[PDB]
Amino acid sequence: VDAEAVVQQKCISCHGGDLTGASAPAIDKAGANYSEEEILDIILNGQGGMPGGIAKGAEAEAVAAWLAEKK
Ligand code: HEC
Repeated sequence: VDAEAVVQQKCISCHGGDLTGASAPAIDKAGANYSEEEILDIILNGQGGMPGGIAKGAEAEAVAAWLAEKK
């Protein structure tokens, strides 16, 4: 699953187009701040106001890895 496409259609909804942090904090650099493990769990689980489980399996895996790679 195209990680950037996922993020660019599942996360930008709150994080904003560039993931610079609109209705949610900036995660374009979340790969710098946190590791794929952390991010993966957060995608699967949630964070604060984030519903979580927005992406799962290959979706969330691809997301987290790509996010780690975004850094
Ligand atoms: C709006 C309903 C959200 C969607 C859709 C996604 N996220 Fe999110 N995320 C959101 C918020 C508001 C927060 C922080 C808590 C708060 O209430 O302010 C987050 C947090 C994350 C984090 C951690 C960032 C941090 O806590 O500093 C990550 C790594 C993250 N979110 C990733 C992420 C991805 C990749 C999503 C799409 C699969 C996604 N989020 C959707 C709000 C929302």
